[PDB]
Amino acid sequence: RHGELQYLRQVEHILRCGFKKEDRTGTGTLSVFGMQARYSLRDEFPLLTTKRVFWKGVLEELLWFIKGSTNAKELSSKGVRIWDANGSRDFLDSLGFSARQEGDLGPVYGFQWRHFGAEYKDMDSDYSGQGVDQLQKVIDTIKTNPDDRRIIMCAWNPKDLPLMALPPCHALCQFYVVNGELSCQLYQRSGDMGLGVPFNIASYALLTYMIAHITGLQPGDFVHTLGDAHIYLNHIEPLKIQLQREPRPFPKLKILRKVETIDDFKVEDFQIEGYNPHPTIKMEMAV
Amino acid sequence: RHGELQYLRQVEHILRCGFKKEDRTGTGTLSVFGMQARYSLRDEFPLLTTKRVFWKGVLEELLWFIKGSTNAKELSSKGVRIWDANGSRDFLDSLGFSARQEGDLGPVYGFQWRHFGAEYKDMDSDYSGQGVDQLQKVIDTIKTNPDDRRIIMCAWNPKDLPLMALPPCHALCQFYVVNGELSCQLYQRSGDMGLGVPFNIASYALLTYMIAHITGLQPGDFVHTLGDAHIYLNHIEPLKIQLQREPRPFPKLKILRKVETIDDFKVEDFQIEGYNPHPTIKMEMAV
Ligand SMILES: *C1=[C@](F)([C]N2[C]([C][N]C3=[C][C]=C(C(=O)[N][C]([C][C]C([O])=O)C([O])=O)[C]=[C]3)[C][N]C3=C2C(=O)[N]C([N])=N3)C(=O)[N]C(=O)N1[C]1[C][C]([O])[C]([C]OP([O])([O])=O)O1
Ligand SMILES: CN1c2c(nc(N)[nH]c2=O)NC[C@@H]1CNc1ccc(C(=O)N[C@@H](CCC(=O)O)C(=O)O)cc1
Ligand SMILES: *c1c(F)c(=O)[nH]c(=O)n1[C@H]1C[C@H](O)[C@@H](COP(=O)(O)O)O1
Repeated sequence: RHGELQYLRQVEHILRCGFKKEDRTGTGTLSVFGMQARYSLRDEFPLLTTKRVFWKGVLEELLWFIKGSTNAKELSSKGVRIWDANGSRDFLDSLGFSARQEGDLGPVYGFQWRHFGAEYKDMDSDYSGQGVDQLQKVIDTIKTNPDDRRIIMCAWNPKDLPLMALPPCHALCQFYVVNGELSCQLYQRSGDMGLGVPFNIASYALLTYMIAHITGLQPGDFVHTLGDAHIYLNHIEPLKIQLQREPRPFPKLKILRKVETIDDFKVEDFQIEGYNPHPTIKMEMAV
Repeated sequence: RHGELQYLRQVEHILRCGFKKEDRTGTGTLSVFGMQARYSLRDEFPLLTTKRVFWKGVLEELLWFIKGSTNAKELSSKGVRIWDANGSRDFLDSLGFSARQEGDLGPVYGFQWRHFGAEYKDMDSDYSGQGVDQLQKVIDTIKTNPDDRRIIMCAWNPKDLPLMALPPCHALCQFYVVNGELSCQLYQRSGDMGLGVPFNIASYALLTYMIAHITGLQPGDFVHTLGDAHIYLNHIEPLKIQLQREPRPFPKLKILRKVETIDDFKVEDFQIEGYNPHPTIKMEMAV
């Protein structure tokens, strides 16, 4: 059956069997703890079709992670504004970060992926050669010892949490190789089913395609594991509309040239083919 | 119906559909990537019944983690020898720890859980007040903000990996509160289905009982998530024997006095009630 049906069944399960659970943002949710889905990456790319997903946002956000950036405004220069609210003067002030520049998210994904364990200063600092380049380590291990059971990139850093504008929603991922295929599992501690989760699915599928490309492997599965999987109260009616829509076959992702290192990928290297979504569904972000 | 059927079905699935995957130990495995099970902790305790599980081992190992120990000899002194092989002279030497005293596992679970980010020296150093006490922070957060979606204890420490005799198998866990119940999800990167996994299920169920007790909550679910779930080749025959056995109702776990802090729990504080396992099944550990 269509892989998108897993996402839709998760949404329906939360609507039907989820518990009312208040949250940080003051919005309110319906919530379930503990879910898992498996999205095949084999000649298909799991960009949801039951609404038009902002693929440019997914793509730019991942390249921004990869380059090690923790500056929301670097992403905003690309017309991708998704991290502006959590980097705003008001939001940073609400957390007591009145001294740092607007857009400075702290030692979040980019910094942990490429410099885990280095001493964070600000978003502009030069961290070259400092900390653990987990992303490069993952790639190197896949190339040289693919049976390894420790192929992990972890953005969760207990020491640095107090400095983060938002601790990583996508906390840890693990890679796996068998039969010439590269799979990835994400541990996502917290999943906004309406906004974040469709992005997260596409983002880690894309990352897996990227790493598969540079390691000469074929993409296998993306296994999506959720902790607190929730529907914000103001997404209930939009999601009930979405749930009635028939998925279209997933698109394909093409990489348009041979790229040798993870740092060399550019937006122009990717083409989504055969993407036929239902119309955009508006959903407001909980700050 | 019976929660143990999930474990048995996972084992059966790996036997039937798992792929042959070579491994670090040289033993070989049948392997699947990405599994999830949910063990209820409500008025019962998921200590497997299709073989007799070494409960004293589970209990002493967890208390050893909680006290921050990284010395296998301190666990061995309790009659629990399960960590001895990975702290042995030959094993340490194989990894390059030629000057390290036998028993010194490096900065593994106990250290990461109570002192994340501290500078490891050796297993006999005093780390009091150094690093992040993740376990106490989990407890405090459950008490002060049970809705929090960041209640995580993570042993995975990229910076410390090179010093570890064995990187954490149980890599990260997350706690969750709803309906007066405390639930726990474990992200286990690597699961030895025959030996480790039955211990891991009981261990995290036990930790959840302990924290629920301290925080005035009822145990909810233990959600078990696996990365590389595998059966060692020399466990195939023993597990096939196990698969022929019908589970008995799970036992209960009783806590025998009011305990106020996680560090005050002692072996004598616990009673497994109504445990009726099938006979012990011997399985050899892959070093
Ligand atoms: C988290 C995370 F990180 C995410 N996120 C971020 C941001 N992002 C975003 C934003 C916005 C958006 C939008 O808007 N979008 C679009 C539509 C859709 C499509 O198409 O796709 C447009 O606009 O167009 C997007 C994205 C940060 N923050 C946040 C987020 C989300 O999602 N949500 C919110 N509310 N916020 C990830 O990654 N994921 C997820 O899921 N996340 C979440 C979870 C929760 O809810 C939150 C956090 O909180 P805590 O409390 O848990 O910490 O988030
Ligand atoms: C999770 N661990 C683990 C590992 N290595 C492997 N291959 N598998 C594992 O599960 N290294 C580190 C740690 C060691 N834990 C363990 C846990 C149990 C046993 C074991 O031998 N248990 C037997 C008998 C124990 C007894 O009764 O004395 C059992 O039947 O459970 C060994 C190592
Ligand atoms: C290790 C443990 F410590 C544990 O708690 N549970 C486990 O299941 N294991 C297993 C997993 C694997 O068989 C070995 C560790 O080997 P690597 O994955 O590090 O090669 O022990």
